[PDB]
Amino acid sequence: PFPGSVQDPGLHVWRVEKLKPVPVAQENQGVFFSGDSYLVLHNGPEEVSHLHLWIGQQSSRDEQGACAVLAVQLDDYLGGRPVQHREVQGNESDLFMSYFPRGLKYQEGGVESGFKHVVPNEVVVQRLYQVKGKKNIRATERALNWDSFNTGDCFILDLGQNIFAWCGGKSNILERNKARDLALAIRDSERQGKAQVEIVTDGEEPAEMIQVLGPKPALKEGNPEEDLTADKANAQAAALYKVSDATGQMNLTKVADSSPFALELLISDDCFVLDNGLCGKIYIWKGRKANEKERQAALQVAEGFISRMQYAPNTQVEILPQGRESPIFKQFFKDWK
Repeated sequence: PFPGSVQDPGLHVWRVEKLKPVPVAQENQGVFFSGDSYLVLHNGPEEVSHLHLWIGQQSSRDEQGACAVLAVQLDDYLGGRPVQHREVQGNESDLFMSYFPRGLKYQEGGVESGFKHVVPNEVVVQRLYQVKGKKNIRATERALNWDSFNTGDCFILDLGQNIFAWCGGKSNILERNKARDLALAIRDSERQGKAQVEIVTDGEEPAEMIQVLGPKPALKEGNPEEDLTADKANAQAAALYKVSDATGQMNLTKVADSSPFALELLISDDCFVLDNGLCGKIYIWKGRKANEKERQAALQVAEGFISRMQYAPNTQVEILPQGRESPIFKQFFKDWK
């Protein structure tokens, strides 16, 4: 029941937690929480071994009992060779004391070391929806990428505090209004507080709309290919997301949901999460000039993906720094490699 490598040379320290002897962090040794009891084992191998039972002053009697029991669990695993001593807090032994040069530090109450103030920072999810339905209206989430837009329809860009009803040139005044409504829906209905809605016309996009999508290209006419709303897309089901706090916020944006991804999507100042969780892996690409929070966050959304979509909880989350990308990972247009 012990970390096992106890025969190894030197001094070993463990804080009896519940009934489990936890190895005391090598740095932290010499500081004893008085509410607990400890097992400190000093053996100079080609010398004698000494198992010392340190008793916290604030340690309950029987919480000491358990430690005593752990002592023998140990002494036994070492064939009785060890010499055992019951060191009380504050009245230790010259030999025990000799284990700690610097000296001894006793703590009371307080929180375990490393205790942290855990704050759930908001993450703004930028979404793009494609409005459809002459009669009854229904908007479908699309990836925030110009490949998603066409001139015949209206789209809703929910970019956090700013929401846009972008309307293609060849779209109706009607679709424009449904779009306007759905957008108002979000702002208002969907948790009111502070969000400004703006109707945008094909060609006159605002600065934000470009900071997100990038310089506008030429867009696709109306409805091409011969399938219906039957298939998700055409081929597979892998999606690419971007994680960046560049705005002082932390935003997650689906930047692609197509088959061959464009390498241009991978920006060096961010982290991305290429979700292939459906058939196996969920990669995380760490761009050279990205920060820790972005890295830490990308991990968290890869987990949020496994939950949300119900992937085998034992799906592999592979991190890949930039340049050091795995060959499989290169699920991008050609030239990736």
